[PDB]
Amino acid sequence: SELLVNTKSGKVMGTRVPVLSSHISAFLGIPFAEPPVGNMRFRRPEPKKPWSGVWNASTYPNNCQQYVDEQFPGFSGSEMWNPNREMSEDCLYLNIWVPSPRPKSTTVMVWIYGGGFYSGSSTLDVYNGKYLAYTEEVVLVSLSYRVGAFGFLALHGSQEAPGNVGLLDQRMALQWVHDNIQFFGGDPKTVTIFGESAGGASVGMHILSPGSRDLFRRAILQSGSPNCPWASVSVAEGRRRAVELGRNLNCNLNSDEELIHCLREKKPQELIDVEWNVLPFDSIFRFSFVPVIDGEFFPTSLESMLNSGNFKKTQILLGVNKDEGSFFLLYGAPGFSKDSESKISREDFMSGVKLSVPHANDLGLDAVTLQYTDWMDDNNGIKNRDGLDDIVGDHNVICPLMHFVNKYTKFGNGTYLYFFNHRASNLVWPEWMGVIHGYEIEFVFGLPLVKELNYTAEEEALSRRIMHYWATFAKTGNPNEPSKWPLFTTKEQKFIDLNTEPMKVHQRLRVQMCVFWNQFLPKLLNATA
Amino acid sequence: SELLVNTKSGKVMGTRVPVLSSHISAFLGIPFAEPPVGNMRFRRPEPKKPWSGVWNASTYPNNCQQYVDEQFPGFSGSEMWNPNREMSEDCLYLNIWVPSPRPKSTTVMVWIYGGGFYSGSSTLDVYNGKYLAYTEEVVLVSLSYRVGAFGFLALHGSQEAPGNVGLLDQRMALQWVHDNIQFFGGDPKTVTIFGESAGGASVGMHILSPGSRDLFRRAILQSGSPNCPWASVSVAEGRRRAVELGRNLNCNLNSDEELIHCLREKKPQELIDVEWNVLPFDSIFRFSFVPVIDGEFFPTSLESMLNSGNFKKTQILLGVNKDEGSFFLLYGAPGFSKDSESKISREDFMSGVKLSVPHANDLGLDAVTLQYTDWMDDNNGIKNRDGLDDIVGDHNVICPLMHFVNKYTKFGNGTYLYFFNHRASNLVWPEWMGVIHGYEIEFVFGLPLVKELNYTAEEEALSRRIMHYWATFAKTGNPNEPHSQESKWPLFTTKEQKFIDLNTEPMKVHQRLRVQMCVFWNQFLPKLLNAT
Ligand SMILES: *[C@@H]1O[C@H](CO)[C@@H](O)[C@H](O)[C@H]1NC(C)=O
Ligand SMILES: *[C@@H]1O[C@H](CO)[C@@H](O)[C@H](O)[C@H]1NC(C)=O
Ligand SMILES: *[C@@H]1O[C@H](CO)[C@@H](O)[C@H](O)[C@H]1NC(C)=O
Ligand SMILES: *[C@@H]1O[C@H](CO)[C@@H](O)[C@H](O)[C@H]1NC(C)=O
Ligand SMILES: [Cl-]
Ligand SMILES: [Cl-]
Repeated sequence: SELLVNTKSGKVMGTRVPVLSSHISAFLGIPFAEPPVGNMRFRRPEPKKPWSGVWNASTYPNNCQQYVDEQFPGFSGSEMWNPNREMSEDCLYLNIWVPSPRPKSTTVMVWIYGGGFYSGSSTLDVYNGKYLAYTEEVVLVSLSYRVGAFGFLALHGSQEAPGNVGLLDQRMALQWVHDNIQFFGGDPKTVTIFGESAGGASVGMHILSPGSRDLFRRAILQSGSPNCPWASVSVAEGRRRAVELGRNLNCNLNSDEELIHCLREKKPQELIDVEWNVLPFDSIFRFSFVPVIDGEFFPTSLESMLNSGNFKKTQILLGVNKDEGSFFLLYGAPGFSKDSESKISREDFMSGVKLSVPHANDLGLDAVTLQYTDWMDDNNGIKNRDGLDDIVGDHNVICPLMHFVNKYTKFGNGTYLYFFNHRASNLVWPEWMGVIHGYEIEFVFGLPLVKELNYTAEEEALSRRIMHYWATFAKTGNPNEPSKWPLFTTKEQKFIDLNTEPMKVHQRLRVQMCVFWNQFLPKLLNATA
Repeated sequence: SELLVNTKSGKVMGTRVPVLSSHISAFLGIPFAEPPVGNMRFRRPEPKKPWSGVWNASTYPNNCQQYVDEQFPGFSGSEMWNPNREMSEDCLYLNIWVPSPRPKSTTVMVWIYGGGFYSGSSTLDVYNGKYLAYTEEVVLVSLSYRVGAFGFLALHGSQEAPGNVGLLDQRMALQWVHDNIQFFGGDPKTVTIFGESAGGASVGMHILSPGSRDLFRRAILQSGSPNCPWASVSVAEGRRRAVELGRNLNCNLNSDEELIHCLREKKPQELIDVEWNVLPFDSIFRFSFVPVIDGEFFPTSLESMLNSGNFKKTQILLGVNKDEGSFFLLYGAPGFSKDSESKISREDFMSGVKLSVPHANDLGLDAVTLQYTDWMDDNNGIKNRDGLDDIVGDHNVICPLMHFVNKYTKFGNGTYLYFFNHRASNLVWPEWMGVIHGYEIEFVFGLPLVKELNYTAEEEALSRRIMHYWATFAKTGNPNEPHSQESKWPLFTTKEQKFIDLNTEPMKVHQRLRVQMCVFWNQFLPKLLNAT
């Protein structure tokens, strides 16, 4: 049968599903690992033992145990990112959408959800892969991985909680694709991994890791890069946060073994309840348990790997959204609200930059402040608001990504950069938030093609060209089918705008601010902090 | 006789001179101190001992011994600033222009020339005071003071070379005015001191120094203020440069006494030929012998006095020119030429910032560079030229002055700020230089009123309103003539921070003169360099 597939670990039965007055095959909740429960908590994933009989793959799997956002109850803007299935530690599964009829060795795209490494689910409505797999004729896979302490508690030296297991979960799903995608009509040789934010940073990390390099052909990074300030920690910081987590739960701290044993006895929700208490500063856009630079998954520091060219050489397509920081200001900075224009006073501004650049000393805060304040109108609440918004986005997403793109292009085989700046006409968030972090996703997945979602015809057109750019790039390493999307080069540094208007080519995306964040501030902090 | 005046030191005989179809009385080269020669070189000035007979005051006196610029031989643009009279150490004289018929108790304005404290002369053509004295009916006085090592060699502790003697020369000229100006029809109670650049810094220093405060009513500072990075040095730096001077002349450096004695036996030109070698680093807009914070002429640090309000509280009128730094880039930075557009390559821009900010460490240099570079277009030679121009002007003149104006206004009794940005039609310098340092002076002195000079009619009008603002301010403490139809120059207040543009176009009021850059220069950079 078309829905009955035999994989190297057993048989699986999919389901024919509707998609734009038609149908395609979908295999939901396929296990690619053994359930990480009990003694398995905090440990590297183990290949899923082969089962007999037919695995029912007609419904979405559980979502991993995670912090759940309750800020705005009932609000669709925030609720659309929360788990839409039961949460469980038994969550390592993948989903696959296959064109119907089943293609012959077609391009494979593997989605990696974001969520700051503390959240995310593969089953969200916006991650439904039926529109993209169908419209672009590609086999679309969405994997999952452990988040929060469950996937990143790091006690370097130990083998019970080595850290980065969430990345290893991802790597194993990729290994599973490499080994089984051919039975679904996919070409294990032409696999493209792509993800947004933590997903984008994850993609970048696999590009840098020797152990992941041969598990994919090309990469797409959306609003995230491996070198982001919030994307990783040192082994030492990882350890203190782990110890602090144990302290918060009255754990025995005499040894890694005792701490770990103690933590394995706690119910998932107990860990999660205190997760945020281990952060070293009052801050925004900073998450507790993230990847650690251990010398194993990552040979050396991320920077040295970028400089020496020690990473996978291939084609990459990446970009950022216009207003990456608004979401985090709304949730953690004083003066911001979802129901007002959020004019920011001078005082709140100062509090805001402190929260945005937690690691900075006073001279560093003055530099940031000076770089983003218009002293001919320092009491303009709109400028103060937009100024803060730029600080968070530049420092956390845009500039770290530009640093990555420039380093990568020295050795890469092709870079395509984009700047997504279209504010969806049906957004439920306030205007001041602008082009929000993560909202380019619905366009990549083709949600504007379903009429009941009330998108405009130009938005549906944009989505189609984005999907086509993404899929064409995945198939050939070039988003253009022989308005050309310029190749980003060390010399020209061209990039395109991604919106409803005709394609425009620009150069040096926010170069002034990125010189500040990538070269000046770091130098100032190393010489005075 | 209108030309025969008897002063507290003896009789003086002036001369009648032509001025715009009329006539005015002038007393040139009136001595106000004893000749600072021989054993008196480096010493505080001493009152001119009384003379008998009539002192012929019909010609300009000698100019003090100073470095002479020979960069462009024959070029009027630079030569107009060089000594136009023989140089001598015997140079403490003043000049006076008195309206005819002689006023009864009229306003007095005392000019203090600039020249980085290493040059200047009260006898230049641009300082001819007959036009302003005649046009605004004021008694105009131009004084002089020792410059270079002669006026600022400083060996703290010593009484032979105390330092700041050039500032003391100025004070003595002021004391002379206070005691004798009434004999020329001037009011000792209503004297206004004004000077440009080093002269501007001097004016602000007399406002700061307790011993100078009672010698004048108010002040005008043009393109210069006391807190400028080049206007003063610490006792230590002063001593180091004095010793380094002797070293350059193979002097006995065992004691200030011998060092001084050695230096006193050298010919003037000998000291001048080595003057520049004592500077700490390669730089632009830095001069060897300038005032020193001695705890005497200046009770404490300039910054502390400004914060405490420890200074003369009165009315001040001050301002700057749009392109203060071009002159100095031309003379000492690579890539600049008076015969080309002077487009600067990124390489020379970098060299330029180091020269311009000599005391800054690498981190400081990077902050300056980032602050004045448009990274979307870093090879645009024009943007680099203008960026460097702005750096020099902002660091050395504009921002130090804004710092001063804001501090002073917290305690002052009225502040008026201007931004001079008119490029003279007959300027011999290249256009890239814009509104050059010191070229607002010719407007202040009414040169545009003399037709053979070929200024435009609009420039004559600008000069007349500038002279009127200046004189009306000196007379009343307000540049504006009460209830008049003409636009009004608003008071600069700590809150609104208003100022006006001074050019041939109708007045425009603005706020926060270059706040962005001055926040960087006055607050951020100092903290960055102080860090470590
Ligand atoms: C798979 O499980 C779902 C229940 O979640 C059920 O409705 C469906 O019939 C099952 N498929 C088969 C044939 O077992
Ligand atoms: C990619 O590699 C091929 C093969 O060496 C080379 O010819 C091509 O120029 C490269 N493309 C880029 C943009 O680096
Ligand atoms: C004063 O000096 C001038 C300049 O030489 C001369 O013309 C004039 O006759 C002199 N007056 C007397 C009384 O000597
Ligand atoms: C100057 O001082 C007088 C009284 O001494 C005061 O009335 C006046 O308001 C002051 N002027 C300004 C502008 O500060
Ligand atoms: Cl549908
Ligand atoms: Cl004349």
